[PDB]
Amino acid sequence: LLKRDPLNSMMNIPAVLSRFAGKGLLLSENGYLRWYVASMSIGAVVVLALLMVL
Amino acid sequence: KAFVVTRVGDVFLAFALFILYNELGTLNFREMVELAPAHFADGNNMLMWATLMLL
Amino acid sequence: MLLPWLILIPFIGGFLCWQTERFGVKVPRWIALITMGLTLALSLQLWLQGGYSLTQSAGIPQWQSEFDMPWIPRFGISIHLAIDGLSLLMVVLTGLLGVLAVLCSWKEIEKYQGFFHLNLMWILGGVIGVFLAIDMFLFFFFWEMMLVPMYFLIALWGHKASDGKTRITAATKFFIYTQASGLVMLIAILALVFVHYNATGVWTFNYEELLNTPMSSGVEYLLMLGFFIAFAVKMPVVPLHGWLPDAHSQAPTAGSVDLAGILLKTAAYGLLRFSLPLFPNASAEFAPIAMWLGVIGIFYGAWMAFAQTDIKRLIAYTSVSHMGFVLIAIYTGSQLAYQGAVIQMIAHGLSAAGLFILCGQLYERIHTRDMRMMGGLWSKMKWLPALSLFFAVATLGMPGTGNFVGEFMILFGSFQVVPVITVISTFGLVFASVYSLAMLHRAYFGKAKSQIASQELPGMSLRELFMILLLVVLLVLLGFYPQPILDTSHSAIGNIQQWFVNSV
Amino acid sequence: MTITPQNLIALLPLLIVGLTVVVVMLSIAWRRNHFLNATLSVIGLNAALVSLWFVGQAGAMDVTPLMRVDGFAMLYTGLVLLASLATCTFAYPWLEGYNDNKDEFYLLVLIAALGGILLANANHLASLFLGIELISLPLFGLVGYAFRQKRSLEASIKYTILSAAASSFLLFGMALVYAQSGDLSFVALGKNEPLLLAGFGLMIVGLGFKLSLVPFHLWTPDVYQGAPAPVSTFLATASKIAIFGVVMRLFLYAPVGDSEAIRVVLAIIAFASIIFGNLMALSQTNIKRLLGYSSISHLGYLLVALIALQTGEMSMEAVGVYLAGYLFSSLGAFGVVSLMSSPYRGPDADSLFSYRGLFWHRPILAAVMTVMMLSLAGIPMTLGFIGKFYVLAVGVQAHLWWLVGAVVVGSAIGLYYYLRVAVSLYLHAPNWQYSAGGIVVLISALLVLVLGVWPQPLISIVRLAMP
Repeated sequence: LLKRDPLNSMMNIPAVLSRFAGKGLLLSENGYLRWYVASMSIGAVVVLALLMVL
Repeated sequence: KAFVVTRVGDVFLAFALFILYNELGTLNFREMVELAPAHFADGNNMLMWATLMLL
Repeated sequence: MLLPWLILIPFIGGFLCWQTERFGVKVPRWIALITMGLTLALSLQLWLQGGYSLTQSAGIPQWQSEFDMPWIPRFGISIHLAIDGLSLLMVVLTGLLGVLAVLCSWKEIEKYQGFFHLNLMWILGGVIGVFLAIDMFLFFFFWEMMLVPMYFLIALWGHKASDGKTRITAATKFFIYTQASGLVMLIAILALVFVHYNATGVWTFNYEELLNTPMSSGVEYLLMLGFFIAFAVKMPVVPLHGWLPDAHSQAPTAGSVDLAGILLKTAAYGLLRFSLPLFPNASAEFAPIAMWLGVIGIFYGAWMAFAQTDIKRLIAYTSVSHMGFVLIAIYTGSQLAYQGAVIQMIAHGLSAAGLFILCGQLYERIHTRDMRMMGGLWSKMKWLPALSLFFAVATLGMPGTGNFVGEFMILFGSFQVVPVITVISTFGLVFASVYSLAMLHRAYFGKAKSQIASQELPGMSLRELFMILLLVVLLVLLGFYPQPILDTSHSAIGNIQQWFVNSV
Repeated sequence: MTITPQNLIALLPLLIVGLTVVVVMLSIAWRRNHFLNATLSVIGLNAALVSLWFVGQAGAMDVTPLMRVDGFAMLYTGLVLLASLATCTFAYPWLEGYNDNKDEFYLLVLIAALGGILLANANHLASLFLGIELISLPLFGLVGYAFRQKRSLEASIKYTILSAAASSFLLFGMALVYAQSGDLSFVALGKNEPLLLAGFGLMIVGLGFKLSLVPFHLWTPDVYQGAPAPVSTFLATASKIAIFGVVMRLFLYAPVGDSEAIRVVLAIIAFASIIFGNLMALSQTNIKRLLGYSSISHLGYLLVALIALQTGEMSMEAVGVYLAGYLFSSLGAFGVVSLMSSPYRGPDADSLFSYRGLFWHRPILAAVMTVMMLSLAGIPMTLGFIGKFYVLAVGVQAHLWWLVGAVVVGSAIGLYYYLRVAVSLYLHAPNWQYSAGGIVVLISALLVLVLGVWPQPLISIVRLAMP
């Protein structure tokens, strides 16, 4: 059961989660400029919402 | 197998060695001989652990 | 006085080797040997000239030599180099290991060799600077800059840019696993200084006034975990040690001498010097977690050592078993236990350095790394396996070696303070025997027909045998006669223990 | 107030550079020569650096209600001038191979220097607008310089529509604040009703496009791949260095920035900027997109200091030194990229897979990229580490635990791609102003090394400048 080292692998999951979450964020980028402006509107929406809950 | 088994006995032997230094301080055999009854006026229960594990 | 010079010779030598690289190519080997000779001369001069047998109860501030210099005056960051007794043992050890590193790299000419040696002196000088460090920022800066040049060693010299396994797994895990925890202890340093700045009203980064800063309970505990995380990824502790076998199995064995014999020292040095005295009640609360992690480390490293099939990862997994004794030693209230840790620690370096030199020596003899592939080389080699038998014998608690007195005074002090976790701990000696014999029987005992390449074997040169003979005789004198260095470290160990006792 | 000689000595940076545009434009119409125009433009920018001493003879004072001249603005004008000096020295070797009209380049960079040195001096909301747009029009047009490629025009058009869009958001926000307050002067503003805060959020949108913040960062890859490398030196360093000064001064002076309603929103943007930069930055195999990805994370570290500007006075010098270190690191790295394109070469072929070797091709230039690339990360012996260290101290000082943790884990994530480029310059291999371009990046390498090991003299300059 110790032919492969368990705790080295189970504390590598920060790197696994970071790399996979980084790949998802790269896939979130598109290149189509309409969604860039939609990102600007949706940042304005959340900033005003986050300011009105304060 | 002899090497593994003799070191199990040596762990058992060193256990009594820790206990003798904790209880009677000096490990010299003769000084131990006439120091053992001086230190053992009150408690004796733990000496069987020392001696059984020495055995 | 001597301390600025004694941390700067490694950096001066790297500049001069790279300067004379244009002049010649056989120069930096001979330049490097002399420069490390000067390092040991100043280190041994401090051993002999200084009052190594000083007063056992001269307070927590006590130093044979001390340097102060303003570096960044806005926070009081100063070059506060100051040498204690046990710190001087560390300096002399790394000077000797530096001589071995530059001797194993002899007759190793490449496309560039001055670059290798300026990096070699840079990393060894970084370890010296950690060992002489009382200011917290200077300690942290040196702790993190000895960590950058080994990455270039594993990258450009793990193998010369042919296979991608020498960077993207081995060297990268080595770098990240240390630096994330280094930043953790930096913010731990800053939280401690800020609570001291609220208490008194001065921006100071010095150890003496941060030593007794008033902190409420439940606050210094988090900072003690913050210090211990950076001190648990450098010496191999149970949750975070995956970098060690990869680092030792890929770097050249001279880089492995640096990576094992002396980088493992500085974390327990910091546990003795910077973590224990600053946080007495937090460490008293954290003690049993440390004992549980210590016993788990000894048993875990031996099992993983028994189960492994190669040699560099084999000795790399002995190291994690060895350091568990040291961690249990530090987290107890006994003077004898700490003095056992020091002799065990010096012997740990001396018993890992010879094995790594010889494992690299065997590989370049046979051009085969896997242990189970060979076997029965005793009829072929004339001096390698006999000397290797004693080093494998010195790994476990065999008397006449320094490791026995080291591990075993820890056990005396450990049973003095707490019975049940010590009686579990002693069984690692039986497990130390089984992986020691596994190494010996799989490598050297058997028939030479186990491998085809075990039928044409080279000879062994004089200087490697000279530097192996010196280590075996040096390690035997430490096992038989360990009194001189224990008399050296008594007062430093004593005041740390008295402060840990009296401050609780 | 009227014009006094104190005002003219204070205005001397905006004046020397403007006189340079006129002389450069007359020289273009006279001869249309590359050598004379490069010499005339660099002399004017060097004359602006000399005249920084003369405004240092003048104290902290106003010129008009639009501008306030302090010693803070002295340092920011200097950062912008060295970036303009840096971009013209990197453009001559790239433009020698350009086919025609090789002389409009320095005219646009000079206009952008006017815009940069106008956002250093700010006291009214209108000067904020005269500065943003003065620098954008050269950056509208210089990423489209050499439009003969199929991607420079692509990059110019994407940046053009988006930058006009941000300016329209900034202007609409700028008025919705002035509806409540009687004046648009930064100081006079705020004298927490929702319309003022709502107007403030619109200015954050219009400012966070150019500062490359998290929901506005989409332009920073594409134009950095499309633009010429001489333009990328200016677009990475000078624009955001100049822009960060005015957005810091607005929150320092305005009492509305003291309130926690804006503070929480900017902190979340800073949190997400670090994360959404340093995770998508790993997979890139292009050096220009790689530097553009790192720019988002560097402006995020600047924001985690800026949120704690209002708690402790150490944030002023912290922002200043990280900007100085960030200037030197990016100029050295982008200069090596541009110095590999010693002719025009049409489309330059630069990639992380194209940078195998490069030590046995050109060893000195590989050393500069490695030193700067380790300086971007947080490795010590480099000025980036001291800048990283102050932003950690500022976050510790203000008890922003999530934000300082984000910097550390962002540093932990972002170490990976910097190190690959540092080692990829060591794998197996697959004119006079060029020597001058090499001298500029080599000079920067010496500076970042000596100010990482020995960082006190740069702090003395910064505390000299801060009021």
